Amino acid sequence: AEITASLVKELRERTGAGMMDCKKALTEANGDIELAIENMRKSGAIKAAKKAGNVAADGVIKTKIDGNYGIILEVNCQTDFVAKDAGFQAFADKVLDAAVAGKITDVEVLKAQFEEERVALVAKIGENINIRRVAALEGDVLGSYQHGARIGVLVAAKGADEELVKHIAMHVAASKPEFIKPEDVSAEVVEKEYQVQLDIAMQSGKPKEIAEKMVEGRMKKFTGEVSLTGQPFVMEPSKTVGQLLKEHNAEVTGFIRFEVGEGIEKVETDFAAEVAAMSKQS
Amino acid sequence: AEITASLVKELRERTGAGMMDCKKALTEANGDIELAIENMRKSGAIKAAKKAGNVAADGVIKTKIDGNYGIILEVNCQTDFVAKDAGFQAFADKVLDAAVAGKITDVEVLKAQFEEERVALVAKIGENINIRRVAALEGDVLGSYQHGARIGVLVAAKGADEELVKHIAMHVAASKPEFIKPEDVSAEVVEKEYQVQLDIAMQSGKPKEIAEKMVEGRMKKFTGEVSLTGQPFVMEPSKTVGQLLKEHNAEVTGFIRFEVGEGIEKVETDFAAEVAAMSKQS
Amino acid sequence: KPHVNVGTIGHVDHGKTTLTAAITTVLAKTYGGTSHVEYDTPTRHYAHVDCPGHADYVKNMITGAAQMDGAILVVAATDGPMPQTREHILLGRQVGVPYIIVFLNKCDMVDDEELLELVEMEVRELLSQYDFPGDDTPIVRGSALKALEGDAEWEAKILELAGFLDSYIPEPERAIDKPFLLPIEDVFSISGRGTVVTGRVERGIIKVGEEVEIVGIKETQKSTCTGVEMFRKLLDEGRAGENVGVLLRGIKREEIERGQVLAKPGTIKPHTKFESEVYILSKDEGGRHTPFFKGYRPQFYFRTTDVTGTIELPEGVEMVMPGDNIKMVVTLIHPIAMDDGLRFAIREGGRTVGAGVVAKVLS
Amino acid sequence: KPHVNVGTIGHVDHGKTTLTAAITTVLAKTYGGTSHVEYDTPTRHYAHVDCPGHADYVKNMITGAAQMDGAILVVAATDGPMPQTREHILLGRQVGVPYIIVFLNKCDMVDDEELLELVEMEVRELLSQYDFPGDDTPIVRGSALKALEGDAEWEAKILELAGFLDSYIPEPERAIDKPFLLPIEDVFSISGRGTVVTGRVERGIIKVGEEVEIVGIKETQKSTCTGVEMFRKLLDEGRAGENVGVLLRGIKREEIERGQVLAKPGTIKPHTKFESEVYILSKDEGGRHTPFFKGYRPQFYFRTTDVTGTIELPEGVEMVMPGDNIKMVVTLIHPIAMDDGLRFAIREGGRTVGAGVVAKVLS
Repeated sequence: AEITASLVKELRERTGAGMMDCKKALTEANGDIELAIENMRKSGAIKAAKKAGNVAADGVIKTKIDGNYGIILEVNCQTDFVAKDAGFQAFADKVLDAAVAGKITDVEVLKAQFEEERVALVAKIGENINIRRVAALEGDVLGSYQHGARIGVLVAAKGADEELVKHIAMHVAASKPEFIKPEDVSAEVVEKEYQVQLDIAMQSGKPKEIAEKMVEGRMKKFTGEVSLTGQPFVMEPSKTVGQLLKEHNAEVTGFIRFEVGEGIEKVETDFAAEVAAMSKQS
Repeated sequence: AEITASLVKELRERTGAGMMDCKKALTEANGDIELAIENMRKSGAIKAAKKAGNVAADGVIKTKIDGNYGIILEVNCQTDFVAKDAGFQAFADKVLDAAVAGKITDVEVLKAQFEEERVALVAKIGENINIRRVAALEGDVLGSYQHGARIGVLVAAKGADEELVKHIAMHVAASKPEFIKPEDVSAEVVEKEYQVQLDIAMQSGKPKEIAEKMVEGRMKKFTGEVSLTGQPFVMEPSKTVGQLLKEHNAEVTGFIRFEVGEGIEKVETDFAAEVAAMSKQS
Repeated sequence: KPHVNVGTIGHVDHGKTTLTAAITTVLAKTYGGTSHVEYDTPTRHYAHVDCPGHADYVKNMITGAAQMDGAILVVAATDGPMPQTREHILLGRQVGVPYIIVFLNKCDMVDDEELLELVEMEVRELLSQYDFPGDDTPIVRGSALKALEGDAEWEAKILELAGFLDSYIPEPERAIDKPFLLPIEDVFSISGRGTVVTGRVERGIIKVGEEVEIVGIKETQKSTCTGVEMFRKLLDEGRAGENVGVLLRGIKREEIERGQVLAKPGTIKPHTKFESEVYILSKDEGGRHTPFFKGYRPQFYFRTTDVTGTIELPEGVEMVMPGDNIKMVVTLIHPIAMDDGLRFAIREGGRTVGAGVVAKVLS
Repeated sequence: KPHVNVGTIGHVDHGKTTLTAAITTVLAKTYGGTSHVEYDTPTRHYAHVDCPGHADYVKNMITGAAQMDGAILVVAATDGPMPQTREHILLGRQVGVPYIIVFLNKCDMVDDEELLELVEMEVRELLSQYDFPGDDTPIVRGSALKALEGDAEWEAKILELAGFLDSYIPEPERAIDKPFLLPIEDVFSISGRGTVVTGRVERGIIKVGEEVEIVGIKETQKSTCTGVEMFRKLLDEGRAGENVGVLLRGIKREEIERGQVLAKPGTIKPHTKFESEVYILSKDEGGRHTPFFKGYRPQFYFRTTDVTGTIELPEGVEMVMPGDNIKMVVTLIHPIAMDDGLRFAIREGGRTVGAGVVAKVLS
């Protein structure tokens, strides 16, 4: 069947695929738009496989609380333009809902469940999209905080109202503690850190006596700085979150903080030199 | 000779020793002021020995430069009122000069040389006074910065003027770097710190591959935080001290920072409780 | 020679860097020959940047490093618009890029003009949806690779684009052409003749005899230019760029202050409230170490002085961290001469902790 | 009963604590009655702090944590003044302590009274050398150990000291006795009567019919109180400590503003330049994380409003770190009612990063 511009347009209208991709698919299907759609469906994976090589450091972090159950999710893409895109947003939200509905905390299953959709989405957008990680937090009182689509955090507490839990979530988003209380830092970590701070003092030419005495002091702070209760409340640095909690007879039982692209080495592109490399041809 | 109030005043206004210490020494010296001065020397060592057990966490940091040789020193006392005392200043300054003059970096030798004088001063000031430490910095161009009597800094540079060196000494005083350049931190400590960070990341629930890539990123700031050239210039945080130096074709060869009381307890007293502890019977 | 700032907006794989290379190579051989690129036509000089990120572009645009006069939407005809093309155009709308020219890339691979027709229809419709003259928008059907391959048939298309940059985008208005305005710095009197306000002429010309208006901080006032003097040389007029000292007529010193502005009567009005696009410096950029909240009351530095202000953060926003882009409705403690597009800095205790741009005057 | 704030200053081993233990003990045994102690005599109530350090005291005074009405210098008769005794008196001078009473401790251990004469003359000359009335200063010859031991002969000396605290240190002026002063917070217009200004009466009493001056920021104005009210009920007068709204005669709404002050005519003046004792908070106290330099221009919060100002640091001083005590000559951008002793907060973008006290008014 002759592939008219309108035929290609019709295929594209219902597939969201590229002008020429639609054209070529019809060439194979010989005008049968139905076969074309199926073929293109099979092609999506190859197109997605090609893009899988591209670094996806952008994206969004999403949080969702349903009772005493909450999920935090990271879905990546290449540019924030797509992170803003309705198609991407819809996919991310759908993954979130499923994650909460089915209590899914294992990314492998979640990835598996959305593989076909992801592939179809990537084929249209032309950017690597990837469900990176997902986690849940349970507690008496659950609160969340989104710092744009960039940072997301879940906070579980006891004897704390919504406003308190929101403030602690904001603090976690800003201060990145990795423990709840100082006493949660293993004696092992403390010892390792002691040695490190010791080697640094020593090389400084400091007398062993003075050096150790100093490090001994600096260590007493260490646990506080890496811990939620030991960190100064961002909204009022004159008190620690620990005091804030005591003033409210509250206790934090858990928290999780995700930030888009953590662990991914985003490259610092130099346009000027990139163009220069292209200017080789003449 | 008869020991009269007039005579005691003569020895006190010549020694600065306690009224009664003068009275007792004159009486036993039988009016001989010079002998009484000698008696007090003997008894003074015993008074200084008595005070020797008190914590002297206050004091001053002194710095003096002489061409390509610089000296930084710490002399302690119990209270700041004494640190601000002319006699104490006179003592610390004399110890400083001698250390520069004779290039004395061994605090034991310095202590030995000023022991008699220290005992005399302690006997008239009534506070534990101690020559705690001393070090020398050598370089092409030497600079110093005293932030009050509290913090003292010496800096060695190459191709840097008095003002730049001074500004760097101001930065060292404030930001406390421990290495000059980020590359100065040994691979042994960078690795040790990597492990500490990795342990904290792992316990945070982070999946291994993510936790490792995150720790990896934190190592770069680790070395930049502990090094002079990697830190943000205090007078202009938008640039590191390395950039400031590059734009001056200057280089830092070394630096030393002393701060009064470093590595000493900082006891803390409770006046009210102490008063109550004394309000026993009648 | 006119200076136009342009930029490329498009899909990562649609050939923006390639086209930009084709632009330099072709313009060079034909006429004589955030990081950016530069090239010239016989009429203008161009500063060309790339817009790889929305927030990224916004940040640069706020910090004074962007201000596009026209944008090139690079859409490869092999695919046509991508879903994110809406976001590419939407950014153009949000920052208010005045003109958009389209470059259909990879046209050499579209085995049918009818297909090139379809792609165009889509592009023009998307542009219209965001209020751009879709049907008046220059759309060049080119190919960056072939042009770069010296294929004179395609190089022609590159110059066609350069032609549109020259025609579609009009010559940016010159400062000398803009009405006279001078940001007042120091105000001193000579006695022998009159009061003098010092400053660099921001725009236009001030000639002796001309009347002016003192806008900002206090109720607007009018006065007459009784002499224009520059450093070590008296002249008859202060022009754009020239750091001068304007002598006025019968206006007492305590009536004119730093922060106020001299301007052609009627050309600029004072305001207290406005909506602004703001960027907060990160710690590494020399800004705040911690985030601020709703009660933040910094100073807004307009041209030559700080004016304290109250901030209205967006609904649902209660924390601004170093490195954030954010919209804020500000209420200054007193008026300051302002127009939309007016840049300002945010300072704390005298130090700059952020930068901003007046998006919409309110009061 | 009248409240008086006293403090002990003296050599570490001279018995400051012992003396204090003795004072509380004897007064209770006799009359039945920042980490301070408190004691009462038949006439007054005392709050007694110790001053172990110079910088600590200055900090605590500045942060309001402690400011003496009288100081008791404790010197043991056995030694007599120490070299650092001048450092003790010098702080007393530096922080404007009004009266210094001396208590010679361990007098029971000195044999010759002519020696006690010597010690007293040394103390008197030291005092005089720093402008304290050495000649009139009460020097009690005691023994805190013996008084504490119930030794009546020495307990009497404790009562003699308390007696000087009662007679030598003037009964502090109660706020209600001082000339009226109300820091304006909100201003309201009404029609039917006039403009109302709200605030908490700092000191004195404002009554209907009494004239008041509107001081600060703008040129002083004078008006008459037409009526006082609290919780919309028209009161008879407004006393110190009460929160009220003062109704004014012939004063327009926009003729008054927050930060201005209401006061008995001719009792307060607006000033722009002054010398101050300032304390900058440390990171752990919620203050700055980094040091500031010569060009720092924060806001000085005076009573109810901020006033930007520039600073002048002592010679040789080029950097101030969080946690530092420092004297500085401030120059406000506009006048604000003040006088020596007036405390204030230093802020950046609305947050307090330090505190200070107006030490000497310059302009």
